[PDB]
Amino acid sequence: CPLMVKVLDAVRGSPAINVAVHVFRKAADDTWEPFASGKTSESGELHGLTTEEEFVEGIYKVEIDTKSYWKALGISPMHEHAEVVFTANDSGPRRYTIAAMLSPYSYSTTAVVTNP
Amino acid sequence: CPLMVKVLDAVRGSPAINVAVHVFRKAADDTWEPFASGKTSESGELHGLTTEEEFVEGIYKVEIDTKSYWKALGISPMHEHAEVVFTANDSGPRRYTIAAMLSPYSYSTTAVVTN
Amino acid sequence: CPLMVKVLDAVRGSPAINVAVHVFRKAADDTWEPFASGKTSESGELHGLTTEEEFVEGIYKVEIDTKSYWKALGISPMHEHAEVVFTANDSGPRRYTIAAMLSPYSYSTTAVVTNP
Amino acid sequence: CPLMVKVLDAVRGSPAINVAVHVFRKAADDTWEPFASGKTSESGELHGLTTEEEFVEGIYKVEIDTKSYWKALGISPMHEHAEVVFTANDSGPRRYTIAAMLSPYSYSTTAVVTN
Ligand SMILES: [Zn+2]
Ligand SMILES: [Zn+2]
Ligand SMILES: [Zn+2]
Ligand SMILES: [Zn+2]
Ligand SMILES: [Zn+2]
Ligand SMILES: [Zn+2]
Ligand SMILES: [Zn+2]
Ligand SMILES: [Zn+2]
Ligand SMILES: [Zn+2]
Ligand SMILES: [Zn+2]
Ligand SMILES: [Zn+2]
Ligand SMILES: [Zn+2]
Ligand SMILES: [Zn+2]
Ligand SMILES: [Zn+2]
Ligand SMILES: [Zn+2]
Repeated sequence: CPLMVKVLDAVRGSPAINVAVHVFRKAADDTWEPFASGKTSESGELHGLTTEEEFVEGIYKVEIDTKSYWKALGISPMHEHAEVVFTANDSGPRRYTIAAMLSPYSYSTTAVVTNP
Repeated sequence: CPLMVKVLDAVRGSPAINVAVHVFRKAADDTWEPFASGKTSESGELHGLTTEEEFVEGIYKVEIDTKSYWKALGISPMHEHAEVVFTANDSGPRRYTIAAMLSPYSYSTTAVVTN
Repeated sequence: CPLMVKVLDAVRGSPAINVAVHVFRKAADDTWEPFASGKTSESGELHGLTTEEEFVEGIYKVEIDTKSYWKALGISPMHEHAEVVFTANDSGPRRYTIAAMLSPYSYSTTAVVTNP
Repeated sequence: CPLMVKVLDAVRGSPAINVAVHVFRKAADDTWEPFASGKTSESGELHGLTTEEEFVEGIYKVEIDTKSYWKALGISPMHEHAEVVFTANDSGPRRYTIAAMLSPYSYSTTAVVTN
């Protein structure tokens, strides 16, 4: 996959499963244009989002739905999404894994970028 | 402070000092409206961004400029900013510290919400 | 303080308050010698652990008690402590703030080292 | 694998490849007894460390060698190792992935426990 997203639940020590992910690309008018979406698998991963030929150099935003994810805990999170913005392919095509460790009021987002 | 931003440099083990921070609020048309701005202090902290008159419930973005912060390392980072979006005051007036521990290809963040 | 420890609760979005912290220094027999301890304040901070005189060059471990912190939560954490080992003052005195953002199955430990 | 270790480099945005990992288990006299070891693969993963016959409930330390890892950075890190301690299996036989996301003066780690 040129772009894969992987989500892990730091509170329970598990992959975050069946979580909705939206990816946007910044367009010329500076709006975020929908680019791809899906739900994470059993392993927390969302594969098959895009193709090389769609994944052009640009600025992309990944939004992971968190509003309801934390409900059985009893906690409403800092925001309805966990978000990270990254710049892609600005030095030639690369593959990206965006890995997110999530808690209600903290997370990390790491971009693992490899030369295909 | 209703909103304070603290930025640490995870590569060097130091506050991120004199880094430009921009705060925006999501507007009615779904664009980011400029809300506040400043540079971090010697301690990595940015105080005095807003007041309760102005900081109503809504969706805010903290954007920290990182494009050249890394330059001396020799690393171009994953993006020219580090961001965090949070929803405020969804249940009354609450002081927020947004803490960001930054590296070029990973960053953590915390929202600490009190009072 | 030459050494300060600050603990944030990533699940609730708060300082972690009244949490016990232990600090050890690695002795010559390669056991961990007790060095200082305390409980964090309302800001999640623990000040006054040591003095410059006592805080000699060495390898230190900070252990933050987590076992029951996460009980009201309904979660057993990955370990009874969150722990961070660091090497101190090996290029002259420095002051250290050890900052931990904690969730039951993830945490981040950052050493902020400043030279007076 | 009953236990897998994955190591990412947050400074460069890459798996941490060919890094040495030791795993210890706390012994009866409170010292760390060597338990397993290996080097991460090109994906930053270390498989095959143990089996259920050997991986009983207890306290384990995963130690990743970092002293010279960011020497090319020009950075001496916060300690020559990055270390995570976890209590294993404490409720029956689980599979554990220990994921470490490293910078010289910070890291983010995580135990993913599945059944
Ligand atoms: Zn894939
Ligand atoms: Zn959604
Ligand atoms: Zn959002
Ligand atoms: Zn303030
Ligand atoms: Zn700017
Ligand atoms: Zn007003
Ligand atoms: Zn940006
Ligand atoms: Zn102090
Ligand atoms: Zn002295
Ligand atoms: Zn204790
Ligand atoms: Zn322990
Ligand atoms: Zn395996
Ligand atoms: Zn070794
Ligand atoms: Zn056996
Ligand atoms: Zn060590």
